[PDB]
Amino acid sequence: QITAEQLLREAKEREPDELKEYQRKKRKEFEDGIRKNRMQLANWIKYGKWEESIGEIQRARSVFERALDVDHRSISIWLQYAEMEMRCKQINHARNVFDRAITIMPRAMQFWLKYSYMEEVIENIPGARQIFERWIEWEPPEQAWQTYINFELRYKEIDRARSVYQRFLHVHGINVQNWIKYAKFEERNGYIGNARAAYEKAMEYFGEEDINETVLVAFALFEERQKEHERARGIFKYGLDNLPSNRTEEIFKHYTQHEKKFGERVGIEDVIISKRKTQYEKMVEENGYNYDAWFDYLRLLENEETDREEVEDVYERAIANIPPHSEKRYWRRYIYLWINYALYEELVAKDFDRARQVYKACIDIIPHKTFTFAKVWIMFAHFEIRQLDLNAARKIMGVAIGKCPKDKLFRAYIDLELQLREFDRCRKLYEKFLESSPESSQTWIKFAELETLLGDTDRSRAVFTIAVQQPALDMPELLWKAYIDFEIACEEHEKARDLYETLLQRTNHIKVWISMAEFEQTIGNFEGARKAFERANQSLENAEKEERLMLLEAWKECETKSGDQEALKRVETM
Amino acid sequence: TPAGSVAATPFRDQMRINEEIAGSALEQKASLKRALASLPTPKNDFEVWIEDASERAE
Amino acid sequence: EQIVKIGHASDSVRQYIDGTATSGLLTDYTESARANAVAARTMRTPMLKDT
Amino acid sequence: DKSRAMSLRYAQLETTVGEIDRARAIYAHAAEISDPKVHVKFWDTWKNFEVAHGNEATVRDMLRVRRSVEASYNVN
Ligand SMILES: O=P(O)(O)O[C@H]1[C@H](OP(=O)(O)O)[C@@H](OP(=O)(O)O)[C@H](OP(=O)(O)O)[C@@H](OP(=O)(O)O)[C@H]1OP(=O)(O)O
Repeated sequence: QITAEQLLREAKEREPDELKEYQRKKRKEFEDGIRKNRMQLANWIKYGKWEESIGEIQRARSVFERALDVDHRSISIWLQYAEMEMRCKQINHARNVFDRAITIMPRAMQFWLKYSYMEEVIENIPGARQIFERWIEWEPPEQAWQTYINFELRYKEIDRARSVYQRFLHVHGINVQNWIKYAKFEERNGYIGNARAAYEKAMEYFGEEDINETVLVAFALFEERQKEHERARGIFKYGLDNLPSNRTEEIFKHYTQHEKKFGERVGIEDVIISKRKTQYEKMVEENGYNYDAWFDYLRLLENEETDREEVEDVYERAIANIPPHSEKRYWRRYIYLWINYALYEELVAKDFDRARQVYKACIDIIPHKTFTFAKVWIMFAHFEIRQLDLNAARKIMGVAIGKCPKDKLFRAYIDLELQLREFDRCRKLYEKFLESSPESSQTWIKFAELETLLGDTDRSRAVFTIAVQQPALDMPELLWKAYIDFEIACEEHEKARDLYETLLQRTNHIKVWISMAEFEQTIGNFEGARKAFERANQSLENAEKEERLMLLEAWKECETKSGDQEALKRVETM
Repeated sequence: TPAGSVAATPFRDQMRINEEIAGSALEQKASLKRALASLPTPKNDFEVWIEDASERAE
Repeated sequence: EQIVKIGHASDSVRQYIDGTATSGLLTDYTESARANAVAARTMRTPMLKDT
Repeated sequence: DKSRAMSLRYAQLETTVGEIDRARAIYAHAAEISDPKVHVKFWDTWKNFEVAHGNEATVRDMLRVRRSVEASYNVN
């Protein structure tokens, strides 16, 4: 098809008196072109260039002098006019053109660069200096001074180049980099006494308060390069004081590199820790909600063995950042910001009366009617036990259960009273625990296990019987297992049998029927298992074939292990 | 689509060992209390590397 | 958060009790959870009431 | 090349967790920088997803983006 490309491609593809008389035609072409357009200056340049070539250079001057009357702020024309005079070798005319150009446009850089270069290529170099001297009178900004300096360096005048810098710093010296470049110029030539003077005068120039510390680091690193290193520490160390928060971020990165050699035992660890300390404080100023920054900060200060009052001020700053959401998913990291504080007060500061206040302040801050940290109530309880104050410890756990009855609290309180050999107090707490969480069959088992460990069988039986009477349980199977296993441990098989009887009266589930048979198999009353299997298999005629099969595989296991081939025929005809 | 699969992971109601009838929470609280108040109390229970950079310097 | 709480509680109980001579009365709480989870995974977007 | 691979990876997580509505937007967002003329393994795995976890109203949505995206490359 012939769409865009082929149509437009096809459209695209279609696409010496005689010399004197020719020259007259060109002049008319230029002059009439000038007449109409006037601001045409590109053609005004071409007419000037064209006349030049012919040796009509005398006329070409006339063209450019007319062209300058039209624009005069003409920097293209001025360049072309001078360059025309230079190629012609007119150099006094070329000088006159530049002397006009720089007079009329003293702040067009191009003329001073071009003019100094012309005189330099002629080896006029006294005159080339005078051009740069004349230029500097205009206070031209940076690049003019750098080009004059570089000019004197190419001659290797270096003390005259130094004079230019000293004047350059007077006009420009508000900019630090001019001082640093000056000092680097003195250093590299080897004048190093001048380089010290240059930095020290730069600091005196910028002052005491508005410390230009990029000078100070530059000064420090120069002295480091000298191997003055005592001076280099001094400069860095001096800077750290007056600079302390914001600008030290630069100082510390050089100061720590400095010490990384010479610091090695005491100097490295000091600067890195103090760097880290201010670096964590930056994170805390950005976001006091950054708990991971507080934990990492507190690690540093504890390994420092920092003075106690400073670590307390840092913990209490960290702790005041209570989560804004008031939902426990956000508190899970924040709560250890209190626990670490109590561990520090107990283990390191050893001020137990102040660790009470840490826990009271902690529990007065948790939104208990919405959620609790059982860790807090547990740790606060065990702390008073280490103070031998059971009355306080019981009050703590008591209000814990009273405000927010929670499983982790009950377990901890019960385990405490068990360790205290306060078995009758454990019992009262289990009854409260069961009232809290009645469905938790594990607690009914753990309650009966307490009674079993204390040797009161009839206590344990009454718990289990009241347990299996409950309208709901998380795992009746776990409880029925536990009570069967208990009656097996009593060897009162005639009651353990009754448990399977009542359990089977609750459900005809095949696994209960199997375990009823396996119970008789483990008594060794193997006929009871067969009578159970028959009682199951003859009654479960309406059970599923796989249910009956799983039942009858258990009997086939029974008879193949006993080896009664006559019974296996009965099994084979089940 | 309801994401049934993760919700399926918490297993519950393993076996029919229950009557599926329950009392109101306050009288169920009393049911435990009035039953578990029957638990006897028959007797009391008692049942009694090298420093060497640093080593030469120091 | 609720799901993983219930799951970890049930599984820990399973590991404590099981491996005893009167087991098998217990319905395999961790493995039955696995069996339930793989069965439920097949599911589809329903169409639309309006169309 | 890897962003498609990561899209298959991410869809496998959302489909095992059962966030099947998110899985479609993973595939559909990957389908626009895939072509059915050489990336057939991507379209097969999305097709095997949509026949399993999808239905007529979204299977046709798959076939719409398929013919749209191939048209982007098949300028001939
Ligand atoms: O409420 P519980 O069933 O008694 O579970 C608690 C509790 O978990 P919750 O978040 O559900 O309350 C603890 O959590 P906290 O209240 O202390 O935040 C938790 O402690 P961790 O959060 O420190 O894990 C503890 O687990 P562990 O004893 O391993 O610390 C766990 O107990 P379980 O192991 O009995 O579930």
